[PDB]
Amino acid sequence: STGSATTTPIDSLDDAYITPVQIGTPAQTLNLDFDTGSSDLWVFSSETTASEVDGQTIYTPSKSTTAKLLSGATWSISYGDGSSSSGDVYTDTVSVGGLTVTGQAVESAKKVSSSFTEDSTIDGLLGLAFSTLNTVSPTQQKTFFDNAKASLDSPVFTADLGYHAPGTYNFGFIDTTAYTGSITYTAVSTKQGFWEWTSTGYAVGSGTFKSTSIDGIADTGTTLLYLPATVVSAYWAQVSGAKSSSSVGGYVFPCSATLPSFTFGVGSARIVIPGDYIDFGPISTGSSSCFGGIQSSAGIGINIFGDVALKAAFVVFNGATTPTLGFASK
Repeated sequence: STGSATTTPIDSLDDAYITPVQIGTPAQTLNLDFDTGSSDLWVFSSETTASEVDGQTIYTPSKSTTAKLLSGATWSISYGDGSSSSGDVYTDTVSVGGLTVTGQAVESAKKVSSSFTEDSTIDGLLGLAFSTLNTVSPTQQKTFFDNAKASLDSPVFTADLGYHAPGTYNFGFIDTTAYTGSITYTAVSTKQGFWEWTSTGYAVGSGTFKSTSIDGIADTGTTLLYLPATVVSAYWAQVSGAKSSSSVGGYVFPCSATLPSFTFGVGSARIVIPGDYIDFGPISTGSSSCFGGIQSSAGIGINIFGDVALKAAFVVFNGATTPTLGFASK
């Protein structure tokens, strides 16, 4: 089997991407944030505290003939941005782009933090990291990809995120028309439950490439590119007037600037992030100070290849017995 679904930016900055997902019988379609940095599929629901729901589409398990309470199971998650959610669990039929999993754990939110309430466009998350990170207790549950894996033509999914445009998540096959050149594959460590890999270095603009190992995760659920402070400083030094602002919470730059590209290494191959991808616009409406798309990972504890990086590539998440990651230009 295979599946193929379009993923759409939630706003003009590509702050995140939503992908339609069918849950239950008859289908209830919710727009979920596919997140290769976590492993829970959770939704706004008929059980979510009413004051915490504001415009989202909810899953109502009582209206699904295939929904079954997973008795005794609860979940609770916190993300890197300080947001959180928790609730109980149903199993139900879940389909993405024509690919159907029966008995998928659908984690129903009873509580969500304000960040989620405030974002009307995201109805929940669909985790695509390794199932070892799944928070369901007392019986840990499998991700959608984990459940689908054995049935897939090939045990892979791909992320093809657009810049200010829709893109595609495919399951079970590699679309050879979707990228240029060849795909370069690189080793993955699953020891922390992430799609963790080592970049071979970087360049700033037309500068010379610096060979240096940068361990990080491929995370579709993080907006920006978070790299070591040395690397980030080297980038922003090439932008007149750019500075790290403690009050704003990162590097800002004059909105009148032209940003240089940023290149990262995948083995001997190179992925170029155009300068425009690194512009996240005025820090506040009408401001001439713009927020940067490359930020320091210091104090996160891990480097994160988020959407800024990933949308510059066609990315293969290879879930073979020994997982790997592939990157191609496009």
